[PDB]
Amino acid sequence: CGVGFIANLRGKPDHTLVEQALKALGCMEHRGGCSADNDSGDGAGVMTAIPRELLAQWFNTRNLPMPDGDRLGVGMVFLPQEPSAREVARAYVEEVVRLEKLTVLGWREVPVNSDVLGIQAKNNQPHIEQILVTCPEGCAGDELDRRLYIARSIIGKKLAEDFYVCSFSCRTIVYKGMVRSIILGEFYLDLKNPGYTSNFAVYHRRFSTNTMPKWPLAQPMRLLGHNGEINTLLGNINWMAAREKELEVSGWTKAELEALTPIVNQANSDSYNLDSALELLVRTGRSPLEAAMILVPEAYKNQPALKDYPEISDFHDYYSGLQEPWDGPALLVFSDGKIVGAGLDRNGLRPARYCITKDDYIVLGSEAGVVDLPEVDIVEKGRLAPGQMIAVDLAEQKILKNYQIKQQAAQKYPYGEWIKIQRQTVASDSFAEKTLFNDAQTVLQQQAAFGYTAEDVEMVVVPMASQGKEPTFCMGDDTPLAVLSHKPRLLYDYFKQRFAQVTNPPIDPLRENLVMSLAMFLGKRGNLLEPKAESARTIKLRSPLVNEVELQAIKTGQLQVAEVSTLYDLDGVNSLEDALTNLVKTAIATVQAGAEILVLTDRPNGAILTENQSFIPPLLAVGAVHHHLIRAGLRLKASLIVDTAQCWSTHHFACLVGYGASAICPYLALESVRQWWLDEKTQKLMENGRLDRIDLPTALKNYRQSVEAGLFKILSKMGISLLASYHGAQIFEAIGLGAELVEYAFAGTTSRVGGLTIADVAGEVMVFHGMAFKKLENFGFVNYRPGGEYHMNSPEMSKSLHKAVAAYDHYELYRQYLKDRPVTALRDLLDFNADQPAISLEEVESVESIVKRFCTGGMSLGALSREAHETLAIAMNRLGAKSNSGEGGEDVVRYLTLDDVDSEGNSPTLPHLHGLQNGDTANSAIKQIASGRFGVTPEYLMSGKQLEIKMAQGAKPGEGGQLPGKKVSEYIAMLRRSKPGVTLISPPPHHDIYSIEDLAQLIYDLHQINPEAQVSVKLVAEIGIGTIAAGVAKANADIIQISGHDGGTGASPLSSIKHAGSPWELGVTEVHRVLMENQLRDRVLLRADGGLKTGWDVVMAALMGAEEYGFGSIAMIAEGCIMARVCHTNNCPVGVATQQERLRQRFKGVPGQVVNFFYFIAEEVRSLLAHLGYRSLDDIIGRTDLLKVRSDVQLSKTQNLTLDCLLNLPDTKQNRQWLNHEPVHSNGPVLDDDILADPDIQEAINHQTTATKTYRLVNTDRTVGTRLSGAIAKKYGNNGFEGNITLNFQGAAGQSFGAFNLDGMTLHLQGEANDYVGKGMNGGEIVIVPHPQASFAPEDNVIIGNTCLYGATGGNLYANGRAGERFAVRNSVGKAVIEGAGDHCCEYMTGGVIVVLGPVGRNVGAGMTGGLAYFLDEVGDLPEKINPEIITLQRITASKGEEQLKSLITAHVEHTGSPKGKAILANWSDYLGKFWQAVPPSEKDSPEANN
Ligand SMILES: Cc1cc2nc3c(=O)[nH]c(=O)nc-3n(C[C@H](O)[C@H](O)[C@H](O)COP(=O)(O)O)c2cc1C
Ligand SMILES: O=C(O)CCC(=O)C(=O)O
Ligand code: F3S
Repeated sequence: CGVGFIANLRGKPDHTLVEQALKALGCMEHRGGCSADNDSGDGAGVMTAIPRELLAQWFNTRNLPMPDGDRLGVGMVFLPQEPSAREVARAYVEEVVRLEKLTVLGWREVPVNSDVLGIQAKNNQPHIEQILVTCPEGCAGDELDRRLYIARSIIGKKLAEDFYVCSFSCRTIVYKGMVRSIILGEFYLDLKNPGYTSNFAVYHRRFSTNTMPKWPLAQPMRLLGHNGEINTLLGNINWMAAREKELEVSGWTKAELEALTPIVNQANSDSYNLDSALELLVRTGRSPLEAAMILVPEAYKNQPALKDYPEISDFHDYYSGLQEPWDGPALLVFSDGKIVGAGLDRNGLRPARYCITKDDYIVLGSEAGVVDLPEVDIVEKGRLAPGQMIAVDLAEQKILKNYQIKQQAAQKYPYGEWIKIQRQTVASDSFAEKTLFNDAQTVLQQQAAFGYTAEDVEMVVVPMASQGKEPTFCMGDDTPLAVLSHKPRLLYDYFKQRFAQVTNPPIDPLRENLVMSLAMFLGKRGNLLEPKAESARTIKLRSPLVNEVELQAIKTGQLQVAEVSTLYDLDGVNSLEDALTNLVKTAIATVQAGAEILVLTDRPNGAILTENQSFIPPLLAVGAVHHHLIRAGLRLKASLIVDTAQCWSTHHFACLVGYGASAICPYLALESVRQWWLDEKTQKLMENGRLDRIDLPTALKNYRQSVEAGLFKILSKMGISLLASYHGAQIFEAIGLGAELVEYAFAGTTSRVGGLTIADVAGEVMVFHGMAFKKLENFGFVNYRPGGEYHMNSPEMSKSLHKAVAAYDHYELYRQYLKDRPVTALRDLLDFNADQPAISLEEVESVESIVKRFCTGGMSLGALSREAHETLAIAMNRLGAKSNSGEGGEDVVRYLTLDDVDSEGNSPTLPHLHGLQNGDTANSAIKQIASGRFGVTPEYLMSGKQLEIKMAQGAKPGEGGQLPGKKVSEYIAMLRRSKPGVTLISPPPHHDIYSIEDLAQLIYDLHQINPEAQVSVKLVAEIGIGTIAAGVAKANADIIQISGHDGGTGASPLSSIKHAGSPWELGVTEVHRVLMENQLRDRVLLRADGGLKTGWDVVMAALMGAEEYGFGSIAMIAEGCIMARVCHTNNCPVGVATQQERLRQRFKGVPGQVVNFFYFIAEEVRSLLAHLGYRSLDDIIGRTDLLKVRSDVQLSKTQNLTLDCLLNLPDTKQNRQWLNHEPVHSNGPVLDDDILADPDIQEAINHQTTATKTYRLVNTDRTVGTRLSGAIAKKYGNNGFEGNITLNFQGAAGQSFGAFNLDGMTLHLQGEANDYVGKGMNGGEIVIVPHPQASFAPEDNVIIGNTCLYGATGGNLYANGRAGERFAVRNSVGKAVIEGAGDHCCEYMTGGVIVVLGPVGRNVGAGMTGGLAYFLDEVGDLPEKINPEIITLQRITASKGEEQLKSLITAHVEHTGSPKGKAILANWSDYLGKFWQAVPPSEKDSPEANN
């Protein structure tokens, strides 16, 4: 979406501002989407003041007196088209208006031109009228809008696509519709009426994830226009709804508040709910600014900018206890008709740029280019940094800046005094060291009974306590889903973590930890509407993990505490179900008796579980009491603490909090740590072979630190900062839980496959009871064991495949390893139901044809040896299929076809490979673009047939790629332009992609540089992918990859491998269905991966809607992988997943073997087609009617699954045209096409001549220069061009100006630019300066946006002005001089040189591992703004450093004329001492940092 506002402070209200708003909307068209007719819009709208001059004509025609402005209520209403229905609706509106004691003056038919609408919107269009209203008692202004708000809320009980009030106010009105931006004013005649005047406008252009427009869903809403995505919505809704029955404020009756009723509803969009909640806050006595501060609070902790504003910190300190953030990316633009303003989310994940004139005229929007004001009278160009706001007081004619706004709200009450007196904090650095139990026999028995398994303590708890981090592992989750397993599992294992992809970004829990918090508040939640001292009475925790000391301190504390047992007797009468019934009833009664904290314990009275008792699993207990308290209207009366033996992993703590726990005492987990440390084997080891750097207090501290780190990780996967927001929210998908159970304890969680009843979960806990009543059982779970859990991959299976394939049987032995499998994946429950007789094999399409659909897929050159990586590429190219350069870039030597193969199959070009032939090429057909951008060079991008944007992989979907430092050889460091020994943890998000429109921008950038390459987007299966994928299709992607939770990895957290991501069957099927239903299916080819091994797997994936098939782990096995599962270790025995030269030499593996593998699978596909009676894969894709449930399958834990999710797909027997795709989608006409068509430019490219051209630019001119870069790179590579092209531009540049710039290209821009300037720049020069007529001091003003130089591998940028956040984010070799920046300057920088001649925001140098930066700090507060994890700050001492800085500023002055640079150079000696130099420990001994 695009959004913004314009305000005329000092001039008379006019039509010009309205025209400007419509033009601004037009400049934001690329930020919105269109319906299936490619004509109707997802939404465009404007909010303005009431057009009094226009409405006067209506009063005149009627000979009616017109009331004063603050006395005339106007309702803009969408009504039914059908006349009889329209009159029932009208009568209802009038009826409620009368009930508010208001008078209906009449109705105005709104003049429209329906013939400009797209066909779907035209079909959809409501009948649009305005109701005119007054108060005969004389109410006006605030009170009138209050009564209209009440009226709106009552009328809104009958919401329909057909019956909706857009606005009802005496100050504001909204004109909106399902239109493209330039259509809005052609549809509403009022908007082009010169009599329409307004002192402000809020405009919005919508991007939706569907193709079926509904008019009420355009924006603005009543108060707010919203760009972003709420990532905690289910939680935010649940908490707010729980407030509804108890609402109380001065100035309001109980009955009026009751009329507002459902403030929030999960049926409605995030935007609708936010508008509603925010208006409730406004209309009960806050400004919209204060409302937004409470609902979407700043990350106020560790904010140096708040040093002189203690009251602002106090405000948030207070509200932190009352209201969790409605988190996720957001630019909010809103108006009262009194104030108009804007604010960002805590992380500033949407852009907001603004402009102020000499007359205090102000323009703010998603992009800077957007209103043409005389450049000469602009007095400031600014932006909103994270959490910031800006506003206008219309009556006062005043612009209000960030901290002025917040201080005024904060000073209303003595928030801090209240906290001082009322709040209790519980925290303890010490643990209890005395053991709970004395017999290790007791400890072991309790462990067994509560579900601890040998690997649980050995592979999970012990590493957490001994290392202080959760464990890393490798390869995929090879095992049956918990519901399909014959092994006992925990209720936790049925819940998969949800995560962010495309529609909102993950955040970085390490680099941007400063923005996150695990703090929690215990006790009753106060009145949100009426601030009082009482509401600060709480117990604050710094962490949800409460140790024995902290638990006792809580039990004492100032709040009423009650213990509630989760145990019950096994008396042959009690069941888990009535124990649950009793639990819930007890909890309610206990809360009714005044308990403010409930401790749900499986150790009541401090007594141990016996053989005569069982327990309610803590996740079941907490979920049940959480939801039943909600149902009882008691949820805000108390907090829940889980005191449980069944909690030890990172995933456990997250599930517990996600479903209602404020805090957890994991008493058996702590006891497990104690007993491990106090084990003579451990004590004896420490005397030599384990780190005895660990006394008991350190082991315990390490354990807790591991859990806390793991919680930050899980939150960040979804982009969530505060545990308080995660607490209500239910950021999971359940797999294998029945509807009845889900409704009882996990209401609102999707669980698409049915499954477990309450009785089934009890049966499962009883398996562990029977094991408990010498050592814990080791099940198969992490690594294959002879009698353990089944793994799809194992060494023996692997060895028979490799020998079958090297032979030219071994394959039949391999084939039966697979068929003897227990049920493992969802597809295992299905079988074929043919609708046609079998045909003969000779009729079926050839193996050569089928193999074209196969992809090997992106395994990085760091994770794999070049031997294993290149071998795959040669094999896929021989096949006419595709391989993928995962996220480590690619060696340029591979771009060329092999010429020099001898008769033994060896090539001097790639001498480490074997079994080659002269036609061969190791070029990866698919080139990957991942968040780290390591590969990412113009030549690299031109070498791809296809380009893949990797949003997530199945093994670790919330997170970035991971390459252990030991595997970063000099070779890898060269490819990646990073530092040899250094661990690469890639950013979780693309800093390029914080929304669907930002993804559309990256796809545009890729189509720009390489218009012939298809662009794919790699997603991971989870509920919500369908919606996401519809967006991706609207964003002009050519392909969508769906990856299963299943897939391999060279290194990932073990928790992520086991707990995050869903089956591909669910993903492929959901995406296929959603695309077909939106009529978007023809727009994209669908590819699938995750545990694909076999022709049968391929046929199953085909039936579910996949057209292409990816293979990772299995392809590695074909090359000799023996499933050692030490990939993350660098010790691969077989030279596949290692960089060690001497292990690489062991690599046997020839392209011919993997060729043979794929022919085997394709032959299997042919036998299956013949059986089904079809000639071709093309005939069966999406034919889910050929699937049936297998009758020979009986599940261990439950009766059956529900598989409608897989079977109920749209009919595809007859309608198959969606299989026909356009070769590659176009960007449409682009300025670079005109540049490239110019004969002088063609001459400069082809003859390497000098050329210069000059052009006017506007914000809709995106990615300029980039198509020319691609053309040069295609011909000359990155460094071959000897020509010289200078392009001069004037105006406001759109997104991605100078992306992928190369040597020989000079881009000059006079004006300003939007985000991503020089994205992936490789060479040349970009120079950005203000207009000559600009009067402001350039160094004090924004000229460039966010994420500039992202992943740059070379080049120089000179900008005479300030940048936004993440300047030089992941810079590898770019150089730049700028005059100031927002937050996170140089964030993942590994090289190059950055000079900032002005103030910078906080979090400087987070993850900066190489390169140098120089910061001019004339204030003296820079040391407070550094991220101290890696870089050191020092004054310039080395003469080489001084000369490097001086040369760059001298260049900056020559290019720019920078007045600031000139002043520095004129007084060099005075300014030198005010610079700080940022030095990572790779640069400590460089001459420019040392000596
Ligand atoms: C060794 C290894 C390294 C991988 N590295 C990447 C990476 O560079 N980028 C990426 O998108 N996926 C990466 N993945 C995931 C694969 O692209 C693919 O999605 C996965 O292997 C498919 O599942 P499968 O192994 O069961 O066939 C890697 C997988 C493994 C096996
Ligand atoms: O090589 C990289 O940087 C990422 C690869 C990765 O995370 C994986 O092996 O799954
Ligand atoms: S599992 Fe990994 S360590 Fe080697 S043998 Fe296979 S690549």
